[PDB]
Amino acid sequence: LPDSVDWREKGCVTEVKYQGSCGACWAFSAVGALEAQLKLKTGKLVSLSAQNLVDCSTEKYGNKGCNGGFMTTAFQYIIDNKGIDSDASYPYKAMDQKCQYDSKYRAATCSKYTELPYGREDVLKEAVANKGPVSVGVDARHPSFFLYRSGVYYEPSCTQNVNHGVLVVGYGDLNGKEYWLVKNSWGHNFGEEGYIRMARNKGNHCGIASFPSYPEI
Ligand SMILES: OCCOc1ccccc1-c1ccc(F)c(F)c1F
Repeated sequence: LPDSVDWREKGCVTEVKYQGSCGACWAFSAVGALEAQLKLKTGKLVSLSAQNLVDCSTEKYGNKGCNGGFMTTAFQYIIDNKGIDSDASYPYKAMDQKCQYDSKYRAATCSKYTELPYGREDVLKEAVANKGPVSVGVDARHPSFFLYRSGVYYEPSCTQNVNHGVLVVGYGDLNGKEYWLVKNSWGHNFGEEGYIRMARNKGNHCGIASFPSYPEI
């Protein structure tokens, strides 16, 4: 595998989004993963509607809108629904709304998704290299997370109990520290223009490889 990957370089990552006071990280993680696949398949980079997932991938999928959800079940909704609308057509409001999905605004489909084996950072590396960005959960509870600015994030108090959905868009090494390149959804003010480099091959640090998944068109 390549020693480093950055899907931003391949034009497969949309602008960082801002979830506000709505726990829609899972929806941003899911659409991020699918956006990459849509670029790979069609050559067009298009932001997909996190709001569509918040409003429409609801109780049947075990999701709770602004109070949390699962990336995998979001993928299944997109499969079941035979599409997801673009962000432009179905914009993000940081609140729970009625389902307003319309196929005339469909910007992507999903045929399947894959869940990677628990805690296997080597398998995650392979997927990020060979498949695309991968949806993951991380333990983002610790005060240091919110205050991250640079370098490679390592928090001794981190656990594998994940609480925040994010997107792995790459990996590498910076000054001798291996990292996962993670796109967050707290706007470009967070971290490095909305990204955080998180420790890689350090014992499934912060649970980053606990629950990875990626969709396919
Ligand atoms: O904005 C993200 C907050 O997410 C919440 C909120 C409430 C209950 C659960 C979760 C939650 C936990 C883990 C994870 F990987 C998720 F993607 C995820 F949504």
